[PDB]
Amino acid sequence: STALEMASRFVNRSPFNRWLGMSVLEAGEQGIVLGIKWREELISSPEIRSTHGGILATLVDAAGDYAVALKTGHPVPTMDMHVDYHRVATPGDLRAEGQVIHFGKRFATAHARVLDMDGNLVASGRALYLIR
Amino acid sequence: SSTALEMASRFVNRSPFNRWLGMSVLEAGEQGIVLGIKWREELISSPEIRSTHGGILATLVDAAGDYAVALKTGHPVPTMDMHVDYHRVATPGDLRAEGQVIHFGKRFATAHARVLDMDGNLVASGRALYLIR
Amino acid sequence: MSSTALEMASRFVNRSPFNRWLGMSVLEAGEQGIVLGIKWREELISSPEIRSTHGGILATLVDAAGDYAVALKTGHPVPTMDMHVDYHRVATPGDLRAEGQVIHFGKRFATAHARVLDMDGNLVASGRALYLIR
Amino acid sequence: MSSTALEMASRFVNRSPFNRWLGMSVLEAGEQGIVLGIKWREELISSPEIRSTHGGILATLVDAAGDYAVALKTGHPVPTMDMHVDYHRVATPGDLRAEGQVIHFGKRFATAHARVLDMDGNLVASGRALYLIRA
Repeated sequence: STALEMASRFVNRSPFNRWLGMSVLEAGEQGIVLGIKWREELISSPEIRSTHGGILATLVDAAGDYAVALKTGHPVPTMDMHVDYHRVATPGDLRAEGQVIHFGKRFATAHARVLDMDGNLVASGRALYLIR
Repeated sequence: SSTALEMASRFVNRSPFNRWLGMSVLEAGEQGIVLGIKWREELISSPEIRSTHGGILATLVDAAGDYAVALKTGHPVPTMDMHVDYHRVATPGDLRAEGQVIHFGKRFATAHARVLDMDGNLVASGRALYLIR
Repeated sequence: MSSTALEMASRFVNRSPFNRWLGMSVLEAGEQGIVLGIKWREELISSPEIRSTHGGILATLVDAAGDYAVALKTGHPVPTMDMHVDYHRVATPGDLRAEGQVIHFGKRFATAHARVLDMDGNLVASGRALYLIR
Repeated sequence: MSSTALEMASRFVNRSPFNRWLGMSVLEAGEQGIVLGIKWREELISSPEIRSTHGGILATLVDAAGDYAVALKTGHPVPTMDMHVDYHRVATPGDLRAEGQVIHFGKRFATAHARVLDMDGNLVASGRALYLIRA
C-alpha cells in the first residue's frame, strides 16, 4: 500500500515504462508484481505475432529493479541481466514477478518470472543491481 | 556482401518493434552484422540522466546475435536465452550493435554482441543462444 | 521426499569421479527438487589468505544441483547447455549444500535453479542452467 | 613486457591449491590478455561412458582466464561477481587451454571473456564474467 504507492511513482517516472502502459499490481514483503499493456509495436515475428524477446528482458530487468527499490527506497542501476525464454508470448498483457534473492551493502540480486494471461510462464531471469 | 545486407534488411523489417526502433542494417558479411537504431524519447529510463532503457540494449544484443546467425542460416532464429552486461550509461543518441557467431552447431548457435554509442563508446555487451530449427 | 528418488539420484551422483572426489552425496530428493552435499578439502582453496573455496567449485554445485533435479524427472542425467552463477559471499572452509529445482520442463529443454549454502545456512552463491533432454 | 606479465600471472596461478591440483600453468601473458593451460586427470571426469571433463572444470577455466586477464591490468587477482558459461562441445580426456581477455575495464568493475580449447583447437566452451576491482 505504502510500497505499492512508492513503486507506482518509480514506474511512472520512465517514458519507456509509460509507453508500455506498465503498472504495479502488487508490492510488499514478497517482492513486486508488475503488468504491462500489449500493443502491435511489441511484435517480433509477424507470423506468430510473438512479443519481442527484448520486451521480456525489459520485464525481467524492471521486476528485479523495482523489487530492489522496495528495499532501498529508490530505483537502482542494472549491472547485468540474464533471461531464459520458455514459451512464445502471443498477443496479450504480461505480468512480471520480482523477488530479491540477495541484498548486500552495495549490490543486490533479484529473480523474476514473466507470465502470460493464463498464468503460463513465458520467461524467467535474474539481474545484479548497484546500490547507490 | 550486398546479398547479405539485402537478406538482413528484409528480416529486420518484418518486425514491428524493429521498425518502431528505426532499426537498420549498416553492414553484413563474413564478419557478422552491424545494426543501427534511431533514438526517440520513449526509450528513456531515468528521466534525469536521460539514459536509454536497459531493455533496449538487451533488444540490441538479442537482435545483433539473431541476425548474425540468420546470415549463416538464411532465416531468423528463436532466442533460447540471453545475457547482457551494462558498461556505460547510454545518453540520448542513436546506437550501433555488432553481432558475430561464436559457435555454429547443427541445431544451436551462440552469438556475441557489442552495443556502441555515437562516439564508438562501448555501453553494453552480451551473448545469446539460438535455436536453429 | 522419495526413497526411489533418493536411490536414483544417489546412483547418478556416484557415477562421476569428480563428484566422488568432492565427496558429493544426496541429502534430499523428491518432488520439490534435490539437495546435495560436498565434503570440504584443502585442494578446494582459491585464496590461501582467506582460505576461500574456489568459485569453480560453487559453479560445479550449481550445475550438479540443476542436473540432478532435472534427472529426477527424466530418469537420467542431462547435458548442460549453459549456466549462470552469482557469487554472494565467500565460502570459507566448510562443507557446502546445494538445493536444485526445475523451473521449466519442456519436451526437449529444461531450466533449473540452484542455491549453494554453507553449514550455517547462509547463501554463498545461486544460479541457473539450461539442460537438453534427448 | 610479456615476461613481467608471465611471471606475475604465474605467481598468481600457483598461489591456489585448486589451480595446482589442476596443474594450471600460464602459457601466454601480455597486452592482448592471457592463455592458461591445465593438466588432465581421471578425477576430472563427469560421464564415465563418454569420459567427458566435468562442466565445473570448464567453468573454473572461464573464471580463471578472466580473473588473470584482469589481474594483468590491476596487478592483483580479483573476486568474481558472476559468471556465464556456454558449453559447445564435449571435452574428452586431454589437456585444455583457456584464453582470457578484458572487454571493459572501469574504475570499480571489469568484464572479461574466455574461450576454452581442446588440444586440437576446437572450442569446447566460452563465457564471460564480471569482476570487482578491490576485494
